[PDB]
Amino acid sequence: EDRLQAVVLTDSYETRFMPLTAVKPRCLLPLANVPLIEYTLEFLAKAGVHEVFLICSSHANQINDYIENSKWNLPWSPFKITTIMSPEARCTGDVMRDLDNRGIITGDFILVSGDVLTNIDFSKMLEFHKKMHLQDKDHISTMCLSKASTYPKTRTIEPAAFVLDKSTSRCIYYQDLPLPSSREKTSIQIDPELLDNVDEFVIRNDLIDCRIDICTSHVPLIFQENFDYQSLRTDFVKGVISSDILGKHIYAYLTDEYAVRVESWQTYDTISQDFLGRWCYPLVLDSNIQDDQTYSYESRHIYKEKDVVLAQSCKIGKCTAIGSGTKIGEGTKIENSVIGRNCQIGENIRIKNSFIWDDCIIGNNSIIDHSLIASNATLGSNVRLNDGCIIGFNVKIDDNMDLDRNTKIS
Amino acid sequence: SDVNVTIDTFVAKLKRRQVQGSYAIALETLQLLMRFISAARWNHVNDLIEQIRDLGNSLEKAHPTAFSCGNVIRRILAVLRDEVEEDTMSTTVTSTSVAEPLISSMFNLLQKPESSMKTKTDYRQVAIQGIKDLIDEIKNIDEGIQQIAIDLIHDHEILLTPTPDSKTVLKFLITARERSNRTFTVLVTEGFPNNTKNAHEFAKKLAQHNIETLVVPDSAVFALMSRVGKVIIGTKAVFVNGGTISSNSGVSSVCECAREFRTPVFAVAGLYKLSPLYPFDVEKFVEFGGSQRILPRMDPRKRLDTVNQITDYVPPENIDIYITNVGGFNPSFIYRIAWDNYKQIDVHLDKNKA
Amino acid sequence: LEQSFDNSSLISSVKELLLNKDLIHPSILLLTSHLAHYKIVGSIPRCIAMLEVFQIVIKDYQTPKGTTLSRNLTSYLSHQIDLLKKARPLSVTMGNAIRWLKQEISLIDPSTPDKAAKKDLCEKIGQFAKEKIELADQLIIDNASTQIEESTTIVTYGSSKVLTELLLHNAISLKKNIKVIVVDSRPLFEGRKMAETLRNAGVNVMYALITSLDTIFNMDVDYVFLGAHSILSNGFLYSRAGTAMLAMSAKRRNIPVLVCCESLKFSQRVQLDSVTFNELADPNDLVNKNILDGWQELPSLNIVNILYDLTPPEYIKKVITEFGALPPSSVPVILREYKGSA
Amino acid sequence: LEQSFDNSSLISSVKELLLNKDLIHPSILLLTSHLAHYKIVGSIPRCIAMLEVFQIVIKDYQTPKGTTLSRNLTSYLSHQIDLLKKARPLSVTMGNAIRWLKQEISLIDPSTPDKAAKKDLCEKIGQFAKEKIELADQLIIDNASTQIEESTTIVTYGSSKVLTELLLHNAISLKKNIKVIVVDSRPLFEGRKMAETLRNAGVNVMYALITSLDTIFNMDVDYVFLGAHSILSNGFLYSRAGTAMLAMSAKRRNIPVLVCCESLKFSQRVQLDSVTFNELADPNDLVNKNILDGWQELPSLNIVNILYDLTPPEYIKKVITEFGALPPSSVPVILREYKGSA
Repeated sequence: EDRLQAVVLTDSYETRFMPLTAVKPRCLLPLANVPLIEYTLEFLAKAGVHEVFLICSSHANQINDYIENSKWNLPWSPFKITTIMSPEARCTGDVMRDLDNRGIITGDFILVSGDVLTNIDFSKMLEFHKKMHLQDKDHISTMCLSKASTYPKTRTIEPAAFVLDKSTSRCIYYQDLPLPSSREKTSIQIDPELLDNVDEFVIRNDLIDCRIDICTSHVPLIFQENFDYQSLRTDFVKGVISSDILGKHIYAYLTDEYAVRVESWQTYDTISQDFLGRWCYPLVLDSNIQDDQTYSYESRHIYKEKDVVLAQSCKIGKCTAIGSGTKIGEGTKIENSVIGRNCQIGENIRIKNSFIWDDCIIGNNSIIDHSLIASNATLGSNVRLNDGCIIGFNVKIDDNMDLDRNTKIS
Repeated sequence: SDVNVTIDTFVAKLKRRQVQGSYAIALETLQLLMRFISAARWNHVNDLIEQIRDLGNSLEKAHPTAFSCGNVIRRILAVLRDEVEEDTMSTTVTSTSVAEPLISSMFNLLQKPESSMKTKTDYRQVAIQGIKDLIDEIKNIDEGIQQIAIDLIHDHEILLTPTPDSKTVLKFLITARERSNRTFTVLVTEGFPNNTKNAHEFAKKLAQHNIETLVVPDSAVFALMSRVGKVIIGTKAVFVNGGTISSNSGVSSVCECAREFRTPVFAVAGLYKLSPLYPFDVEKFVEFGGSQRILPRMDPRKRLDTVNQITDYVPPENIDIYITNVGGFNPSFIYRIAWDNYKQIDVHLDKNKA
Repeated sequence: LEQSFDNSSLISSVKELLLNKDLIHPSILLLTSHLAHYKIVGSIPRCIAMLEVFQIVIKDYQTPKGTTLSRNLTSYLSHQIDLLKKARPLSVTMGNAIRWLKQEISLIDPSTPDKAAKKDLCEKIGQFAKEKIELADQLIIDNASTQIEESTTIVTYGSSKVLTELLLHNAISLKKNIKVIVVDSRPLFEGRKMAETLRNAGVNVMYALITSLDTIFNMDVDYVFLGAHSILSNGFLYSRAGTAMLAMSAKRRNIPVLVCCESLKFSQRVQLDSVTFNELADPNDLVNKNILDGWQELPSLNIVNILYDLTPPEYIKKVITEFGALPPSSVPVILREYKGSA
Repeated sequence: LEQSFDNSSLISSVKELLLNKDLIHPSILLLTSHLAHYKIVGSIPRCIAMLEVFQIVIKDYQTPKGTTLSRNLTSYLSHQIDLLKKARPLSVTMGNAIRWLKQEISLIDPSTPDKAAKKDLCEKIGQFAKEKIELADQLIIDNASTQIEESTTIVTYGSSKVLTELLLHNAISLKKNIKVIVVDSRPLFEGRKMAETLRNAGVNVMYALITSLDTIFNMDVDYVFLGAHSILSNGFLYSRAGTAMLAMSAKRRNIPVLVCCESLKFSQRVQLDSVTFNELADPNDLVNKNILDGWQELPSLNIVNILYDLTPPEYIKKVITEFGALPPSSVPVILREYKGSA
């Protein structure tokens, strides 16, 4: 029952964040002013785990310096935290055969891939897992997935067809599916030979992946022999249900509320606005948890810490967030945009929908739309940004320069 | 020791809403403080007030929008501060002890020129018995309420209550029919979407003891405000103004409709729910909740912004009387009960005196 | 039983009239089952729906053998009214349309060959829906648009009836900055119908709920607008319930209150108490094993809801109608000088 | 039966106790028949009458055989109380005298030869009537006389208790000009007792009635004084009925209201509604073949009267007591610091 183990496997999405992510990993980027490891860690500590295994495929030293300076290498953390050093850019899966060669994991454990952010009570996911244990001795795992029924077509990189059972929600089959920009590729195929004794099934598109899989310790031993697998779901959950091994069924869970995972900036923006708005109760921002901030909450979704210098005649619209020690100026405008700590905002800037990180001295009269600025990258006077710019870490910009759409400058 | 793990596991319990309300969090922080005082090493009592005060500062800084975990520690700091003065005056041979309970609180700080005698361990046992009679006070707050509020209500009056989620009003409105035989009815609104899992349970518990009850929704309370003669509030915390901080919702407006129709407004409250603080900025003492359960569409890209509220403040002007276990009191006479149970020192409960 | 208001017989919950005494139009059965089952309406949506289904029921005449068209149609159409009377109690936009319609039936003469009956009832009821509804609302837009400055907020309530077009006009057709706050109530979530439309058109909508009504007014806020169901002879407003709480809160926090209404919607009757003349609305809707099941079979429990209640005329700063602005205490002068005579 | 207030059992109308179980003093039977039959009293006249008849009943000891004076006298005097309890419900000047008297009975020691019992009860109850009544009232005079300018008016109500001496003092003993308006009510015409005394002493009395209360306040008028029966723990006054109408009229027409009270008369209990704790007073008095006879034997008729009702503490500008002036919201500080301890 108890003694929950766990493993987080980050550092597989460096293709996504390429102007960034080459000086510090994806897992160390501030979603809301704090690098998003703890958005997984506080969740699975509330899940009540006892050990985690951080796979750090790149920048392994600037993982463990933060980990040893975290609140998790202090002798009351609900799990002890361990890392795994790595040669660069391993495909997933083979980390589990390396684990089985090492042989630490016994019992149920979390296969949390990527970096998630969720409100789901994992406690009520345990009884689904144990009902799977009691009513099936041929189980594999459970796959919790969200019900984002009001939007298809906008969960960017991979759209999937999680076809599963009516009654027991056993995952029948899986298939990758193309993009709305491609009008060409129009077919999927589900061959009905394994569809013999099911008699009732559902095929949905509105289930977004979140890669939070909890299983038994039998399935890494199952995964040991079949050495052909390189992904976690494009190959494995197809190649474990497609009549390959007999008597091994995989199950999948559907929640009712918010549970999401980082894919790219067209998901990073949406989850930043859902978390920064009150769409993520109770895992919200004003509670001041992570690095003992001082966020207060006005109406209209305003987040301010202590020592914020809001200058006279400024206006701050919906859904913003400002760290401590900053300084904005006269005539500036803030709307729907998180601002990092200790920056120096100049004069008359209309910041809108852009995620400005820590220590960003922005020059005067230099308006910004969606142009999220990473740490220490200062600007100058009359620097008109525009949409899509993902200007990177420590980038000096001179005056009067214009940018274009998706100009991934670094 | 094995006490520093307990104080932060209670901190992490109070962060993520595993304890809620005002009863349970007060009992749990009092249990935590008894665990703390059982393993304290002070060597002087003015060290012990700092060892009990930095814990209070950390725990108030952890979660300011629940006050029952922030005033029990102030109350026991007060009752442990009180026996400094009693022992100290008596020990001095020259003037002994005045032993007078009430003093002018302006002037005595404006003239300052600067046997069982000590019995060093006695502060521990007096703190433990203070823990014990705080338990024996908080566990039976309804007795003074059911004693004195029947003197304040009459028989054939239809009632309204906007706080269904309070055990005080539930026990009082059961015992008003169980022992006394005063028949009436109770309108009840739901604080959608928070008390809608509680107001229906409230109506079920009142229909089990079958007091003529009926549920109004939120929007239909002004039409029925002219009929009703009285409202009653089961609050969560009450400040030195009498401006209380309530349960889930409703009461910031229905009490206003009570004030505008000159309808009396009650407020039952346990004595532990007091706070010697002040509503400096009123939004900072108000817990705005999440936008999930007021529209379950979860609008992806259109994304109409919205606001929820899980805390309604009332001012003291809209409220009329306080029914506590130590008698009935004006809203303009809540300060003196606080200074009868708190001191001037622990309101800025912080080591960094700025 | 202490106030006995739940036994108010102003609505009758009897259903399923099986009687084939009259030719009930199937379209009007669709309209009654569209009203009473799932309420999709305000007041002037009910007026336009009733008017453009009476359009169809006069277009499908089917006159009897020996009876002239001037001597059957009012009784036939009154039996058509009776099914809506069973469905939902009538608005004043119901009543001041149907009594006008009967007066226009009355002035027909027994020489119509049932071909120009279209040309003096269809075209005339289209002129009614033009004049007393739509271009009157156009005058409402052109009269209320001058009383909104740029970069302000608006707090409506429920589903608006006319001023959705006012907010769209001042948002897009005049391009001045505006931040609409829509607030609605359990159980008819009809403010969401305004929120979808206004935000789909692209204006800064910020939805709320009426339980959290305090924190709306603590922002930068002015110009509460209110849709009306009727305006009484005194000055008492009459609209969807929960209007009056934000009315008294809005007058309490000294920011103005307006009512966009038209001269078809003023009423001759009179009341001052809220629960006097009112509609009880189907108490099974206030539940959604549920939270509670069976207020019946449990002794001493009841579930009540109210659709309609009155703001006192001290609260409304300005009723606006298509003739012009007016204080609410001066509504009988437009009861006597302009309603019916125009 | 709609409010059922007439069946409030705070007074019991049973009479004629014939039981000879105890030695009931004939003087106390005179006092009870002097109270309940023809009411000649206020509150401190009842206090002085009760106190100076308990004077006589302790002066006439008649102790039994084997019982010590410390072990009989409280039960004997409580059975003396019970006849007044039957006669008229007790004031707080009744109660805060009798509980003090029982506490002073309690501290006697079993060595008194029933000769010094006089010297520590008669002299001590005379010191009580001196200290907590009469010289306290002398302090009321000397404290309230500085808050009246010359050539002004005073509107009292009913029979005053202490401030008759205040009006006589400021009329004659200080010779400043003053024009007292006395107003009273049906049925206890006890303002006439003030009017006879004040005009016999020679001050400009102008009697009135409470039905004509409007035309008093339209003159040159200020400084409404009010005698108190008790002051509650909140600040709610409690006195003879009809006080609160001129209280709210006086605060309405922005002229000040005072209450001359003493620290014996403050009470520990609490109420805020007027008809909660109250005295019904003999409904045959509201008739004087008469105008009507027999409210009984006629179905569906009742005659009610009220002696006591509450002014809210928003109306009283200044309660004055022998320690000093105070706002009425601050009466619990003299409940806790000075009552009993002085």
